Amino acid sequence: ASQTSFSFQRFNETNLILQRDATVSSKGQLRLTNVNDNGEPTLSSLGRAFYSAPIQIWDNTTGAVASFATSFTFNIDVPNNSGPADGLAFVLLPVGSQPKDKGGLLGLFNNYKYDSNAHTVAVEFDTLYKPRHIGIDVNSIKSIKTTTWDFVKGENAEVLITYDSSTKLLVASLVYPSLKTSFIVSDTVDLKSVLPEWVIVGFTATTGITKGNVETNDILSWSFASKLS
Amino acid sequence: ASQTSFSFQRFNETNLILQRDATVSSKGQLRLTNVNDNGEPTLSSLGRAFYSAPIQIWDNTTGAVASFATSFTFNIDVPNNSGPADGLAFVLLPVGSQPKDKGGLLGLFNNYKYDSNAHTVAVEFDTLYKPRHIGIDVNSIKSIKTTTWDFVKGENAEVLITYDSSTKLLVASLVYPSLKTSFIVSDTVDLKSVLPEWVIVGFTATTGITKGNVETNDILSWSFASKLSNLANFA
Amino acid sequence: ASQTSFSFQRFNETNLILQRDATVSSKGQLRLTNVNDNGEPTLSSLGRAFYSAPIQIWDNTTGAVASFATSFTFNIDVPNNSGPADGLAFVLLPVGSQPKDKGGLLGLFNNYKYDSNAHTVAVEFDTLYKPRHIGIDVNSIKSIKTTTWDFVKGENAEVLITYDSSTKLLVASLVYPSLKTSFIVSDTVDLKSVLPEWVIVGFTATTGITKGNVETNDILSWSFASKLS
Amino acid sequence: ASQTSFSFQRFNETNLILQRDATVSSKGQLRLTNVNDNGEPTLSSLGRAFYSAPIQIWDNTTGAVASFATSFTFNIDVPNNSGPADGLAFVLLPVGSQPKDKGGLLGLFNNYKYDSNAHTVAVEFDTLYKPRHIGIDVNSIKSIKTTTWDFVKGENAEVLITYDSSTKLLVASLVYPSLKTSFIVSDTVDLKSVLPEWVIVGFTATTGITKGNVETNDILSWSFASKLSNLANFA
Ligand SMILES: *[C@@H]1O[C@H](CO)[C@@H](O)[C@H](O)[C@H]1NC(C)=O
Ligand SMILES: *[C@@H]1O[C@H](CO)[C@@H](O)[C@H](O)[C@H]1NC(C)=O
Ligand SMILES: *[C@@H]1O[C@H](CO)[C@@H](O)[C@H](O)[C@H]1NC(C)=O
Ligand SMILES: *[C@@H]1O[C@H](CO)[C@@H](O)[C@H](O)[C@H]1NC(C)=O
Ligand SMILES: [Br-]
Ligand SMILES: [Br-]
Ligand SMILES: [Br-]
Ligand SMILES: [Br-]
Ligand SMILES: [Br-]
Ligand SMILES: [Br-]
Ligand SMILES: [Br-]
Ligand SMILES: [Br-]
Ligand SMILES: [Br-]
Ligand SMILES: [Br-]
Ligand SMILES: [Br-]
Ligand SMILES: [Br-]
Ligand SMILES: [Br-]
Ligand SMILES: [Br-]
Ligand SMILES: [Br-]
Ligand SMILES: [Br-]
Ligand SMILES: [Br-]
Ligand SMILES: [Br-]
Ligand SMILES: [Br-]
Ligand SMILES: [Br-]
Ligand SMILES: [Br-]
Ligand SMILES: [Br-]
Ligand SMILES: [Br-]
Ligand SMILES: [Br-]
Ligand SMILES: [Br-]
Ligand SMILES: [Br-]
Ligand SMILES: [Br-]
Ligand SMILES: [Br-]
Ligand SMILES: [Br-]
Ligand SMILES: [Br-]
Ligand SMILES: [Br-]
Ligand SMILES: [Br-]
Ligand SMILES: [Br-]
Ligand SMILES: [Br-]
Ligand SMILES: [Br-]
Ligand SMILES: [Br-]
Ligand SMILES: [Br-]
Ligand SMILES: [Br-]
Repeated sequence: ASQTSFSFQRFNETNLILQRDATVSSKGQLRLTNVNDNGEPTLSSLGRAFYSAPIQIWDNTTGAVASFATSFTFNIDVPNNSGPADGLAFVLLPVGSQPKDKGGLLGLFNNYKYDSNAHTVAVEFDTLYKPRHIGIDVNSIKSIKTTTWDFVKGENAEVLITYDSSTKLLVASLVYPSLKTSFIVSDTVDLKSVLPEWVIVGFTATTGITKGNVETNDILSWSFASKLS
Repeated sequence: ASQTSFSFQRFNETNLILQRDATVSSKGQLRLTNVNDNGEPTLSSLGRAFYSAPIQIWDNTTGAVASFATSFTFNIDVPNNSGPADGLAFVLLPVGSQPKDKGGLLGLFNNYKYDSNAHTVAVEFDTLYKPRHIGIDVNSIKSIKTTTWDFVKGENAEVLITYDSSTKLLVASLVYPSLKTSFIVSDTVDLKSVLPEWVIVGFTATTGITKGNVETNDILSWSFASKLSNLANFA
Repeated sequence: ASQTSFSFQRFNETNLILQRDATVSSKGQLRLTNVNDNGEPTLSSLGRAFYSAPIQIWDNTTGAVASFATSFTFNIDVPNNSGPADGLAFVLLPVGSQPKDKGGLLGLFNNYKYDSNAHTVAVEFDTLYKPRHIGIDVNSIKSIKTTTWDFVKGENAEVLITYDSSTKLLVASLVYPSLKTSFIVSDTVDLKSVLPEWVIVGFTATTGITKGNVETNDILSWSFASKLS
Repeated sequence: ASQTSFSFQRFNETNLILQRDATVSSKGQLRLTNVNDNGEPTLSSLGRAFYSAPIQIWDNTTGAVASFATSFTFNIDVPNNSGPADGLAFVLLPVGSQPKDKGGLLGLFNNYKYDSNAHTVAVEFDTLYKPRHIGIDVNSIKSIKTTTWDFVKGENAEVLITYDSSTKLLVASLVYPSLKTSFIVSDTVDLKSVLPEWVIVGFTATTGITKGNVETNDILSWSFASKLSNLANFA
């Protein structure tokens, strides 16, 4: 009864809600976090980017809950002498949601505990070394579930995140095409009890806070779909 | 390079840009023009509604022009002892476009003259009686092409509008599922020379201005898809 | 619970069920009816072409009925001195369905009456002059509903046919891009009472039987989709 | 230029090519290997099932290579006092491909050696214990790459396999929705140099050959899409 779908290989401001350092470069890359004119990634960067149309995630009258999927290509690069930090995340957030905290909290949470009012589901790619990991975030930066991630700088990473409303299972996977490595994490998420009926979808990324802990957080392409019975 | 598509059988304020008298009823109907609590449509009404995400329909860098398609179900009803006016339209408009003049101008134009700066492509369902018609509007309310439309009050109408950027052909069709009647009109439109690179997509409708010329202009469901470098998949 | 979808801008034998004169040319056009080496369309030609996978149209256990849509581009050309005949049709037919009669019966019917066992729904583009028309065919070549069609030779025609299982309305439209003319016809069809649960979809075309009544019947591209709850 | 996609939550003989022990139960489950009427899976079973329409995955004229994606839910169950064997696989095979050897060879190969003429790309779920694994097979049962798979009997498994022809990267993943466990493996495959222009897509599965190594190999639902010149839309 409701469907939404979009796909961009080249980003443009016009149908995005850009928050903070998120820009679309002249080459149409969604640079979530800031890169200076020298071409260097800057510390303490936070960017979020959302599709301009909200998505219905469930309907209280029917009790129906949406399924959804998103894929994107990201490039996280780290200059020599630096380590990576902090990562990026794909997020579903309430309509009108504004960025939260930088660094390890990814513009998503304001603390390291459970927060039922966060109404946040996220899959984060945590470049901060608990080893580097992909985490499923349900109302918490403390992933209810993680998997080790062998992060490699400068290599495009392709992500797929799916949520099945019937099983309630959220699945996130990352692949490095050029390195042919891959990582996956899955856990159940009751969206109905976590998210509002309508959400915005997109990204959030942060760079490290301390020198030598920095990265680019570029989304090179993005696709999203959701279906609500 | 770019794809957008959405589909709603029940509307909601949340992902729409509603303009003027356009409302979403508690039944989830998109009522483009005003209906009073006594259930009657009111005169001098205009409403518009758009999907909230802008659609890219071309880029000058590559010279690619988008193809697109939309379908919707509408209900135009007329109170007893009234005639219908004025119609509704599906439109592609510059991002940020706002309602224009009432009545015969359909919220799309300010005059009856050709206007190159309108950057307007619209498919109009004209209920004002030149017989009642569906018209393709390019930068004018004087449709560049029309077909007769045997309008019938209170009957759900299913519309499909498609544009193929290769042929520059715009096609609009209306069917009354319960009367089994159908109408179609087509003409080339050079979107690239008419519309800006990005557009909003949605509807506009007006009621008549003099007593006994009025109608509901309800949209019951809506789908849209566009691709910038497949209608079957779409309907 | 069931979906099927395909789209080809260039045909290939490999995923088609070609019946009779239907060929795929070296340029990947689906030539439903025969064209000789001289480049002339031949009389008494019949071709049908179907997608190789059957499509479920309804389910007797649920009583659910599929919606479906198809679009295609066709080019019907007529040599000088000839008139056009007979047309082509998009069809839904029982799985394993074999061509019926040539000429005015379009490879679809064996008579000009109602036949409940035909289990055939068709939209025909009748080039035979009742003026030339698009017709909706439900178990009969005698369209339950027609609309005048100003046929023009050599001009690509773009067709869309949709069936909505909720209203039961079948709609067929034709447009000539280069001429910007268009035609449409709609009527209700109870598929459940007409078609088997599974069907094959595709085309049928015929050329005239008598000299000076001939045409090419080329499908240049084709898309189909169907959904069954 | 070409797109194909289908999706079934309930299977039916009608649009499938079923091979060997593969059946569709009255509940509409795709049972790739044999289950007796006492409900128990039997030894030395092999079954395959394919979508009936061939898929174009490249053309040499233009040098375009298809991208594709498939998802499916499977259930591998083991009787008490048995271990599992041998697994199931999703496969792309030449049009007309037929089942190969049983057991560890999964109906995909005849030997344990590399075979360039196999024109086989497969993602295998190996239940035979080298720990139980998911493996990418290119012209060999000796997976060019594997990952450990913590197989659990009787639990529905959701698989997703994708191929991107730009990167030549094949990715396969399995999740157990009720155990919340998940596994993934990826490697480049040059489809163009491995597979023919057209392929059939579907599944293969085998049970063990010695007593106490057996399993069900049920597919409960399946989706496939391919494009020859969008995973999100697909799942
Ligand atoms: C985005 O679209 C606008 C047209 O509205 C264009 O001028 C601009 O170049 C585009 N940006 C990118 C990064 O392509
Ligand atoms: C629209 O969604 C909101 C939740 O944001 C809900 O409260 C409201 O009932 C919906 N409107 C309709 C007409 O269903
Ligand atoms: C169809 O596909 C085959 C490859 O199996 C190819 O050899 C042939 O040229 C193709 N036909 C057309 C008309 O493109
Ligand atoms: C498959 O479809 C046929 C109709 O062709 C039907 O009789 C049968 O019940 C279906 N099979 C299943 C398992 O639902
Ligand atoms: Br931009
Ligand atoms: Br929505
Ligand atoms: Br860098
Ligand atoms: Br590093
Ligand atoms: Br921090
Ligand atoms: Br971990
Ligand atoms: Br809400
Ligand atoms: Br840090
Ligand atoms: Br993407
Ligand atoms: Br609302
Ligand atoms: Br406004
Ligand atoms: Br207003
Ligand atoms: Br009236
Ligand atoms: Br304006
Ligand atoms: Br004027
Ligand atoms: Br007229
Ligand atoms: Br613009
Ligand atoms: Br008036
Ligand atoms: Br609609
Ligand atoms: Br061929
Ligand atoms: Br089907
Ligand atoms: Br000719
Ligand atoms: Br002629
Ligand atoms: Br005849
Ligand atoms: Br007629
Ligand atoms: Br049947
Ligand atoms: Br004749
Ligand atoms: Br087409
Ligand atoms: Br069956
Ligand atoms: Br076989
Ligand atoms: Br057999
Ligand atoms: Br076991
Ligand atoms: Br073989
Ligand atoms: Br061997
Ligand atoms: Br391993
Ligand atoms: Br081939
Ligand atoms: Br064994
Ligand atoms: Br599936």
